[PDB]
Amino acid sequence: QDAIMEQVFAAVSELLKLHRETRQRNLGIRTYKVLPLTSSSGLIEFVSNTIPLHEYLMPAHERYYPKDLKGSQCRKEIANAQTKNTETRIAVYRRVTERFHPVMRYFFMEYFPDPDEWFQKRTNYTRTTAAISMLGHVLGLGDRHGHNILLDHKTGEVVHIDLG
Amino acid sequence: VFHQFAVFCDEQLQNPDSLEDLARLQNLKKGKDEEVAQLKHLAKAKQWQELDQQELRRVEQTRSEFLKLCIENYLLSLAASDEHDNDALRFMALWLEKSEEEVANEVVKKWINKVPTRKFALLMNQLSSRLQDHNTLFQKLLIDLVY
Ligand SMILES: Nc1ncnc2c1ncn2[C@@H]1O[C@H](COP(=O)(O)OP(=O)(O)OP(O)(O)=S)[C@@H](O)[C@H]1O
Ligand SMILES: [Mg+2]
Repeated sequence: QDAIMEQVFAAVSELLKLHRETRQRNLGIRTYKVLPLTSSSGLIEFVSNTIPLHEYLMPAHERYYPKDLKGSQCRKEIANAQTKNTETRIAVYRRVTERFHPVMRYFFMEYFPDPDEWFQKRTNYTRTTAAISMLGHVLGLGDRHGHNILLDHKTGEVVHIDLG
Repeated sequence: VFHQFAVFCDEQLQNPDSLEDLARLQNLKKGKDEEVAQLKHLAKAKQWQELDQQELRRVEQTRSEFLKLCIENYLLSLAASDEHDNDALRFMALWLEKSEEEVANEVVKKWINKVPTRKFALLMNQLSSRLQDHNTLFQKLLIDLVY
């Protein structure tokens, strides 16, 4: 499944190169290689110098805001109200996100301190996120949690894996 | 203002996303009830079934409110000005689709007597074809309107 869908996504991103506006901005997706050996095993390409989105975000949240909730406390608080009416779920979610502030803007201030490089890499991140958002809406792509999104800390641009 | 609001509510009813959501929740209710019947584990299965029922009640109540506002505002827009007069054809289709839902018939009963009958005069092929003697509320409104 993952190999077939990686091939389909690569073909559509290749279609994107034929138009002036998306080719001028190098809009496309980053690929990896899946190789199924049997019906129970495979070789997956370990993308070179990335870091999973969740593995950056969970330490950073407590490094930059030591008075906020932990990632595990937020997860548990949201999972306890999973069998309740929508009103209570939304109230619990607002209560949790009022004590959890985003810290992603630092990923670029701490891997790229040079302003020229910082600007270029933040633009790479935004463009690759936009391209994969539209391309994964059109193909119904799901299972987009933090462990399927890798941050490339050499070029700035996100990689989506596990596309099945 | 009334035509604006009625077209908005109508557009919210016939929404492909909302209809897909209602269909998905309906298939979920059906499948979960079939699973519960297969069993009669049971506690959590029933709890999930009840949560599905609560979600479905919420969705259906939203749609019922939209239907009320749609019909009421169509009737008020017909009674106010002559700019929008194909609202009579749309109101008629919308009301003949919901001839059984007593909500629609209560709203129509409340607001139908203020529309000039010259708005419905050209729709007598469609009105006189639905006439019956059934003693319901739909027929007591339809016969009075044709009269
Ligand atoms: N092809 C890959 N290249 C680079 N990193 C990867 C790749 N596949 C997985 N990873 C990361 O390395 C770890 C391996 O994850 P796995 O344990 O194989 O699956 P998983 O997604 O963590 O488990 P779940 O079901 O999502 S909780 C995760 O932290 C991933 O973010
Ligand atoms: Mg994975």
